[PDB]
Amino acid sequence: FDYDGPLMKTEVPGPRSRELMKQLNIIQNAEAVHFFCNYEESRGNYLVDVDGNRMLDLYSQISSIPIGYSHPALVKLVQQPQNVSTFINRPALGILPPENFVEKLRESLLSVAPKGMSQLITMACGSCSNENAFKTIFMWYRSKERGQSAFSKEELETCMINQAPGCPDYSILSFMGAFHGRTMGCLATTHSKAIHKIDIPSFDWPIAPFPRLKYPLEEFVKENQQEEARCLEEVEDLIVKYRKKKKTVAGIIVEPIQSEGGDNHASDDFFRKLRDISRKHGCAFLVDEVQTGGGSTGKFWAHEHWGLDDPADVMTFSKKMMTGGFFHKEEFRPNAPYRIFNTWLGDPSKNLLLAEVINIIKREDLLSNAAHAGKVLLTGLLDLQARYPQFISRVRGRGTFCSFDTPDESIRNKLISIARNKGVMLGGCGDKSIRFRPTLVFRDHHAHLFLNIFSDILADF
Amino acid sequence: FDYDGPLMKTEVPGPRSRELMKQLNIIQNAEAVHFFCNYEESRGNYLVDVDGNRMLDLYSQISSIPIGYSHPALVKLVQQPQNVSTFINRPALGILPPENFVEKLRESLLSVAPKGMSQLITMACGSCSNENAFKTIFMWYRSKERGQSAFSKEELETCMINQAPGCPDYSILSFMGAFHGRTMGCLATTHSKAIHKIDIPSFDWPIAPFPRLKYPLEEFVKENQQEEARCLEEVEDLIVKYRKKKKTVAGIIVEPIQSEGGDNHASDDFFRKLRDISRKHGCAFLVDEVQTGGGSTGKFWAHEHWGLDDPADVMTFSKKMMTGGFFHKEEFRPNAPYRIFNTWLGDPSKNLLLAEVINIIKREDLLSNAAHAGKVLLTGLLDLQARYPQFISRVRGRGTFCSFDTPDESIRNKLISIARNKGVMLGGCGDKSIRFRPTLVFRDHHAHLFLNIFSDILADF
Ligand SMILES: *Cc1c(COP(=O)(O)O)cnc(C)c1O
Ligand SMILES: *Cc1c(COP(=O)(O)O)cnc(C)c1O
Ligand code: FES
Repeated sequence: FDYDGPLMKTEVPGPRSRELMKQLNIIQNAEAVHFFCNYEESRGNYLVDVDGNRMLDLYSQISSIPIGYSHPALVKLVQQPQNVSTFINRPALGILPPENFVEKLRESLLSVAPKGMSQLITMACGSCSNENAFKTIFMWYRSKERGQSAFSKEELETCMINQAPGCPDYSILSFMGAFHGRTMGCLATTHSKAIHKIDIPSFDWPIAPFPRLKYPLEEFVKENQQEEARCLEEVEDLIVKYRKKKKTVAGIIVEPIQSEGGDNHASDDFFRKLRDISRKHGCAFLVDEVQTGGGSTGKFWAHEHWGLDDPADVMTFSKKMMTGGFFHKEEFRPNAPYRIFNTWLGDPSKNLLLAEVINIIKREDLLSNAAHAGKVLLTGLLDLQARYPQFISRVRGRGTFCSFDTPDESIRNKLISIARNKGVMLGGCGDKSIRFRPTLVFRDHHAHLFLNIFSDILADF
Repeated sequence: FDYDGPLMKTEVPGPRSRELMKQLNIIQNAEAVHFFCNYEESRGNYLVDVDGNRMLDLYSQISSIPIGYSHPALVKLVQQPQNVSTFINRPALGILPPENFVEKLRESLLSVAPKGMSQLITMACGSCSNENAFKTIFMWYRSKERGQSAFSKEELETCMINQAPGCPDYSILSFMGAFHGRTMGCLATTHSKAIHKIDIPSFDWPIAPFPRLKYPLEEFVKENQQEEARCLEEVEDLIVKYRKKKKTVAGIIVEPIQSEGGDNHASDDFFRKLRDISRKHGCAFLVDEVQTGGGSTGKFWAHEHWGLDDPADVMTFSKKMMTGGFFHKEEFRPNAPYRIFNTWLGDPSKNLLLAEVINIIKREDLLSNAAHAGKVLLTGLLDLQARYPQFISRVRGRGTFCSFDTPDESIRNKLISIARNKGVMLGGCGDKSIRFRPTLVFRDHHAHLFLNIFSDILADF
């Protein structure tokens, strides 16, 4: 169930939004607010605001709405009397799971488990997923080092007062341009934008360059090969260097496509080799699919494109999946309870919704659709690039996970602002990139719709 | 709506629970699991398991269920067609809030705002509340230091690569026995149990002793006064010491009553003085009400017992509150957006539920009820202490937030295990304490119900 197209009544934000923004701004900093929404009237690919504006939404709540707004299948779930308890009786999942906990996982997350990962722990968001993935990894590394032995007396004592060896000085290696969340652990592995990091205490952990590809890809085969090789070499040197500082790299975290930092792509070959380096040095390979996961790249998990039997040790997710969590190998299973733990560890209401979302994704063939719609989108972007090289460059994407650069931040923001007033919600990333994160009910006719409007925008620009 | 009492059919965990536990254990470590539940049949103060056992629940999903299971007022919310969207259209609250966002906050969290705190930011759990409170504090502290000066070029550059001065070496002071969550930031301030901390990298941040009161309170007035003074002095010395190490204490975090670490209490005087020390040294005073908050101590926020006009700079909450977040003073307001941020920043569905929960707490006068029911509970515990000094000691509590010690861990676990098979869910904390976290619909007759059962348990133990 969708609308037929966008319909604008006012500039955005409109008067009602500006009123609500003023109210909210009393209680908190509200400068980030785009506008206030009428989710009750929003349907499919279209977001409706409080001023009656109806926009084609290619941002999708920062890539977190899987099958559009007010999806009728999800409506039905909420209407079912049997499901009331799930929404009002939130369990401490770690100790008192509901009867249907395992079965609902079987119909949801377990049905899309990545290769070689039999374990699953749930979490409420992307950040606690990565934080607990870090801890899982640190525990695995020490377990690997201590063998099947008991905790030492020294370790039990020192860990309580934040000291080695109880609290080891181990590191997680991350990449420039990365985004993994903003809690203090995640934040150390994030390198997206200075405003995200500044004034916050961090960790002295190794930071490697992520490949900056040159476009068009077919004119820079050798240059891109060399850029990737250079980055891989630098990763390995950092691992070695930090082993020597006694700040042993216990794991490596990477996005299959860097998002907040500017939609940075690398070849599948790059990731396969990175995974090999991880294994070579005994580093856990942690793949962050919080934003790439959920099918928009044309495969459920973006890392599937790599074609590996053993793609990773740990994989985190959230956003689109409604709930957070992480898959991992059996060998990363915590040895004892109450190490990886928190009150809620997700929410059964989200699992309830997710099971239906995955059913829709499968029955409506939405992975293939993302590849196709994404192809149409990318083709049109390439055509616009050819027509407006003064405004558009480095057009790139996989599935509907697409983007392009503009000449500077100011132009980027202006084009987003114009597009929004014209009926299209676009996202920005990095300093000067515009990104696309359509929901999985985005079809080729939506791509054409968008390409038409943006086409006129560029001619008028 | 409540049941008339507990009804046991089997040992707990029972056969169906053990079957489900086996299934879950394939996918994850499930040793923490107590049993699987039938929330659909759970009502009021009673938790029903999959084996048909119906227990008086004085643990309440680790103190997170505010007004009992399947509360009819909450049932009605879910049944309202107008509320469907709220459950299926989850917004990125930081950028695209729903029309009713401010109003729903006005009917919920803002109606219980602590004294002197006009600001509110929402979060999905206790851990991201404390993590983002830490960041809020670090941002505030550096803003004091730089004053009207802009971010330096050096700061902007170094913050991206995890280095000073961009990433300052500031600390948060915490207490032994504390529990503030398990993400890597929170974890550094947690000092609950070794198994929670071990193998995880930490921060070199100051750790002060939390007062250990001797019981009974009226026999140890001077001793307890001196213990508290000793602790306060040590806090101040740590603040001074960490200034000299250039690891400046930017804030202090404390629980009004330490929970996971062993239900440790301190006098209101102690907290007033601690707050004064915080102010004296320019440290933000961060009060963690994630577990104490929600009314069980007889006041909505436990810190209200201190009677201060200016009780804190920042106060975090979650669990009972359905959503997480933190109130704070206007002066702690972030200067720019995208510093305190994440995808979801809570969930409007939880705010919907919370507004009704708060309405119930008020109409049914549940704060006063907690004080009264808690008094009855404590009196009975004191009587059991008198009758069984060989098993019970240090009986203590505020409101229904009560506990007592047993001689050792083995006895503690055995008594909890017996109580459970007899129809009462109890919680443990620390090495050898049993704790009570009843929901807010726990009445004096539930306390008697528990007391009669536990009394029989002690009689033939
Ligand atoms: C958004 C994001 C996260 C964090 O998710 P939150 O729920 O906002 O904490 C982590 N990793 C990536 C790649 C993300 O895009
Ligand atoms: C439970 C708790 C937390 C953490 O809350 P989560 O929702 O488990 O992340 C933090 N502080 C205190 C005092 C708590 O009781
Ligand atoms: S850190 Fe994930 S819900 Fe709070």
